[PDB]
Amino acid sequence: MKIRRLFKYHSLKKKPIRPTWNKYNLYNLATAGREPRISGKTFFQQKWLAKSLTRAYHGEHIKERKWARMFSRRLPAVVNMDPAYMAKYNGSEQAAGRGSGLSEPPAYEKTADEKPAKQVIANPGRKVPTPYEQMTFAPLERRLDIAIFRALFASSARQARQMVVHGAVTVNGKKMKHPGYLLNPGDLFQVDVERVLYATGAPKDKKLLAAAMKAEDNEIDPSKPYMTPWRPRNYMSAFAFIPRYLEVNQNICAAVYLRHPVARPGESEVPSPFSPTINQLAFNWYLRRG
Amino acid sequence: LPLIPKPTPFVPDVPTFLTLIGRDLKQHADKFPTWEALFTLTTDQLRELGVEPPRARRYLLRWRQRFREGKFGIGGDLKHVENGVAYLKIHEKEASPTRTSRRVVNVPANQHVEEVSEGERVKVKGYKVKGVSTIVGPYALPVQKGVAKLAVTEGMWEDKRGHKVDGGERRRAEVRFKRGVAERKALREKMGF
Amino acid sequence: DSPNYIKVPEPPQSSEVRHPFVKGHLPIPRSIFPKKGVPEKVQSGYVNRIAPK
Amino acid sequence: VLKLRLARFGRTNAPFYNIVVAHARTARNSKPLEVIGTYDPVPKKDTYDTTGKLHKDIKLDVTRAKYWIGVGAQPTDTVWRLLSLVGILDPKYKKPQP
RNA sequence: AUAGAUGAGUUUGGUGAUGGCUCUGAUUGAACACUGUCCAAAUACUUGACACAUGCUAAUCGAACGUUUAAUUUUGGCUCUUAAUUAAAAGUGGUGUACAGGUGAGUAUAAUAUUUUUUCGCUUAACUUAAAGUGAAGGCAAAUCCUUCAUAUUGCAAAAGGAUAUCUAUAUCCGCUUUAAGAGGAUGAGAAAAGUUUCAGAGAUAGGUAGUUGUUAAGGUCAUGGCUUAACAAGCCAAUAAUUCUCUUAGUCGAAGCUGAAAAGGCUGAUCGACCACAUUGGGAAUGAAAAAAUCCCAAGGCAAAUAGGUACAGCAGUGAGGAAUCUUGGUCAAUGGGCCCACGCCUGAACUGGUAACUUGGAGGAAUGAGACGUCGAUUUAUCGAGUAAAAUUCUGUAUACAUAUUGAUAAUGACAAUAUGUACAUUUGUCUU
Ligand SMILES: [K+]
Ligand SMILES: [K+]
Ligand SMILES: [K+]
Ligand SMILES: [K+]
Ligand SMILES: [Mg+2]
Ligand SMILES: [Mg+2]
Ligand SMILES: [Mg+2]
Ligand SMILES: [Mg+2]
Ligand SMILES: [Mg+2]
Ligand SMILES: [Mg+2]
Ligand SMILES: [Mg+2]
Ligand SMILES: [Mg+2]
Ligand SMILES: [Mg+2]
Ligand SMILES: [Mg+2]
Ligand SMILES: [Mg+2]
Ligand SMILES: [Mg+2]
Ligand SMILES: [Mg+2]
Repeated sequence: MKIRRLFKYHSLKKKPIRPTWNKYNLYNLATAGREPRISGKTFFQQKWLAKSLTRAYHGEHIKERKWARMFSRRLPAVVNMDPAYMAKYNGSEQAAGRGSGLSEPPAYEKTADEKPAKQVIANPGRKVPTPYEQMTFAPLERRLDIAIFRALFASSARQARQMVVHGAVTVNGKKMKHPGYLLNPGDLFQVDVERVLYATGAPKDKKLLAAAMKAEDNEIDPSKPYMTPWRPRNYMSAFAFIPRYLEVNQNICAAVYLRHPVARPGESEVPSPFSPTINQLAFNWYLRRG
Repeated sequence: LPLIPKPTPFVPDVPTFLTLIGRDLKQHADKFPTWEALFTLTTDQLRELGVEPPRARRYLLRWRQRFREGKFGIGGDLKHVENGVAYLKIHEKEASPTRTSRRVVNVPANQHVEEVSEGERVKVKGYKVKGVSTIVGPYALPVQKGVAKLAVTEGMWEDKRGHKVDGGERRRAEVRFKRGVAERKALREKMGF
Repeated sequence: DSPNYIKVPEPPQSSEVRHPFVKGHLPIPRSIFPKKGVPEKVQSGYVNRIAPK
Repeated sequence: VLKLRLARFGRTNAPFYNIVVAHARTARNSKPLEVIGTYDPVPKKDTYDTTGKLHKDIKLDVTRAKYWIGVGAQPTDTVWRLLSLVGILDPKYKKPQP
């Protein structure tokens, strides 16, 4: 039963960015506006616009009520500590001066002096912001059906959900048929090779195959759902990327959920096609759903 | 695993076995084609044949297990039965010059007690001798002085289910009251009018 | 396939999982000894005295 | 009369039991004096064992159960069979060999 | 628990304040309207403690006891009449109906309540260990019923018998009485020291206490205390309501349910556990180790009954009524629990399971490709903008579910009903609100 919300799934007029590799979706992603118009809109009109844009991609197949409580105000992050710094300094120099360290001359004086002041001691890679706003939809990255789509085992989040519901996935060597299963750090999910080749392979064309009847490497086998010899789907390279909280092994179509997505200074691990301005309004919406 | 026990002189066939245990199980005497079918059919097979309600099927499976283990009812240890009738007689031994031990033994209806040998002079359990020349025990009807017969009877081994009198304790005074109303009302129709 | 194939313990204070409050209670087992002193129930010949043969 | 018995919990077609120390004449699921353990009747199977062998998980505080059996507690037939396997009491029933 | 604290519309000619109202968030044992495919779990008269047709929810032991007819077999007399066996049916006695289950009408509280530590006492049933004793009459048809006696460290104070084997009287089984312990307990006002208890709303009332407060003496008590008694003293508590009374409302409580960022938060007092009360209304006692009864006695009105003396579904299902509104007159004692029983076994509307309801929650309810059918439809800058990757079609999957097999819920044995696993097969709705 097709609901009213899925009619214009890849509308070229509305241009919604969906979690799939469809060619109509590639055009909507490439030609997306550099910045949505939020000049004269009110605070509600901005949060609703950001909520509609983001929810068109993140957890598209999950009800609004289920995600409303799946949303978490806890945005995890990490910091990089260089052993070379911690071995030479105990952090006292960071509390010099009046508690915040010594003062450096303003920028309009440094370059004036031909001699640059000695490098200030500090852990390398500091004074760079962390994109917390970009982690609004991190909880969705823990579902089994989503992790399968992020491992490049399926062409869409809905096709990966069918692999689970149809007993084609195996977590920790045990059959798992719940797409809402929340992976734990260390879980190893494995999909059937036959479903991955069809999901990511090219469509089976009879007209072109009809000409190839008789006229390492592989051969032809018309007794398989995908076109032989197996070749990658068209436009699959535009969506080819594996996040760092997964360790995929394509030889067996298996991956390990190493950890949860975290935000690092200057980087986020949640695949989202939206800017911090939109992810900041979506986060503000789900604080009180208004 | 499903070992079948050999029939006994007192329970030679299935119709006799179902007649003893009671619970109106002799109705299904035709479901079991042979003695080996009774002790071989399973719960699911007894259910298809139509052995119901579940109370009768579970009751049958229970007595089926007792027969295997040898936990017969009364008279099951007999050894000289004919057409379902067994005769019990008394055997007297001189335990001392001033005493005498009497035992209820089962012997053929013709041979005398003293004539039978120790091998065939079976001693039935559950039956004793009261005083002299009197056999006491369930279903022991007297035939003559010092003799009693034990015939196969319906429900001889049955675990009789308990029954209520006037509907039990809660509905005792009411069933008797309403019953008393029906009595008086009847007399009026007979002599009143 | 099991996550316990290779044991890599996590460093301390690296997770902040919030366990949910469990509803309900269990009966508190009664105390069998007094809170002070050594009772006569744990002596050498106690059982043989209160449960002779 | 103290008894070591089972309190049926769980859901429809999902039985789960508590081994408890309760007075005989009380409700089955009323709060007992103590909860000595749990008992799951449905046998489970090891995750990565393809041999087909099954097992039953039973948590029991043997030290606390021995004290109640020592003071005169009467375990039910089901709890008796469990206590006989661990090696506290003698079985009440056995498979006839003949 | 360290992330948890937020606003919006609306008074004025206008501005800033004050102060309500409404919306924004979450939820319900909900109801109604428009709708609705399947599955699981959970919940399901919130109102009239209103009235109830019918079947069931507490029975069990013949190894406590004789009666009663039935046949069977034996005596005397010549069908009747003795003494027995056997089977049934009512009973007598033992235990249990002091548990389980149901309801919230009444009930307005600080109390011989309660926590901690120290010190204690009582316990004639049942459970666990052990010891000793288990004789003699009478009454009922008989008895392990009732009455009574002997004996039981001194002297007062107990008991009950039944059943099964062995031999060419002995030994056992199940009980009974007493005693010493363990456990349990609803136990004694236990006591002392230091604490705790958010005690509904409104109104009135200044006295209350008469072993009452203290002393002496005595008794009682494990001990303490007018706990008890005699003789003296006139005290003790309170003064802002101690005490008493009227009206209104209500079962109490818990992270039990809902809710807030939070407050000794607020609200509720369903399902779960604890406690209290009640069993048509009112007035009562006995039995028992203990009232802890849906028991018993009595009165009244309703129904039934009249020469009787039952009944009250707030036990399960069900009916009528009331109401916006809440379901089956199923199966099984297989599992768990309980009563009776030497044992086997019997009973269990407790319980477990099938049914009804979108009431709630959880899950399924389909994925990928789809470009010139050079077709259709609606707007309209009649040539632009849309329906539209939408459809058709193509390639796959086999989800709820159906069927089959196996295992499992259960073992000494017992499966009412169903779960899980595996294999094969199937592509099935839109609805509703707003602008
Ligand atoms: K009761
Ligand atoms: K009430
Ligand atoms: K009812
Ligand atoms: K049962
Ligand atoms: Mg003015
Ligand atoms: Mg009600
Ligand atoms: Mg209540
Ligand atoms: Mg005697
Ligand atoms: Mg103190
Ligand atoms: Mg006094
Ligand atoms: Mg009330
Ligand atoms: Mg009534
Ligand atoms: Mg009506
Ligand atoms: Mg039982
Ligand atoms: Mg028994
Ligand atoms: Mg299936
Ligand atoms: Mg049974």
